[PDB]
Amino acid sequence: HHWGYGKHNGPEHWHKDFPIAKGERQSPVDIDTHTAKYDPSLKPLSVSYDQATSLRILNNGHAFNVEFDDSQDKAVLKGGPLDGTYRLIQFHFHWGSLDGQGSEHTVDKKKYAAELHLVHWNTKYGDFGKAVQQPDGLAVLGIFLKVGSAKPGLQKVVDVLDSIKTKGKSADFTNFDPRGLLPESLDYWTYPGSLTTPPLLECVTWIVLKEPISVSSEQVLKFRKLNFNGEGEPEELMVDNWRPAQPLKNRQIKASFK
Ligand SMILES: NS(=O)(=O)c1ccc(C(=O)CSc2ncccn2)cc1
Ligand SMILES: [Zn+2]
Repeated sequence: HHWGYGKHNGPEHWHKDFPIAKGERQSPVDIDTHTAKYDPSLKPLSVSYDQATSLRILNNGHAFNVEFDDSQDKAVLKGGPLDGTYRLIQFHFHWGSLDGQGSEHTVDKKKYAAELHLVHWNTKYGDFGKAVQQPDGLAVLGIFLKVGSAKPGLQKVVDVLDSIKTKGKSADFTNFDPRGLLPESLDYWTYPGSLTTPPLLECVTWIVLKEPISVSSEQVLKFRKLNFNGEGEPEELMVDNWRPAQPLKNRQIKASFK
């Protein structure tokens, strides 16, 4: 009886195995755009993905992860609200059973169809597992997806999904360029938060881009054909793998714009 996205083991249950679920800096949150403070001291975000080395894609039973070589300083995030350098380790998405829901963060209570998370760890901690034990260990770049035009840069991810349909499947996935998933503007909101799945650790500086990317209906339909179950188990479609907005508590969301 492990955690998941149901009935009986979904977000509303996670606190019993992971009591930090009711902590003081949990994510995601609703971004109330009127009460986010513009902060002129924030810097432009610096995304340097020109040497990124993707390796593999994995269905982990909750989502799929596209994983990167993070053994050298090759795909890094810095600037923005960050001190120091953060190295890309993986990206993944959260999405819905319908186009009207699927994002984790919301904007004035608006849900997007999905949300991409590019996960980076602070190099001052040497590796991901030590970084998640620190309050400034990770920086997660979150990007909303709406359904409209296709995203050509997403298609190579969509096409490999039938090879990793069920939990525990992986496939070679080299030469994937995550620059092809970025919108045109890097204007962002930022606040201190947490991983949005167990272990729910309070180690993340969240950076949420204002401008969503568009993906097609056919692209998001292929996400919804994945499965949470393993091969030879009854089919449980991988949909609605998002945690709802959590209490903001004693936190300020800052805007890099306006
Ligand atoms: N949804 S998210 O907040 O971007 C997010 C959520 C979970 C992760 C994980 O790596 C979970 S697995 C993991 N393994 C060891 C220590 C901490 N987490 C990474 C990013
Ligand atoms: Zn995530």
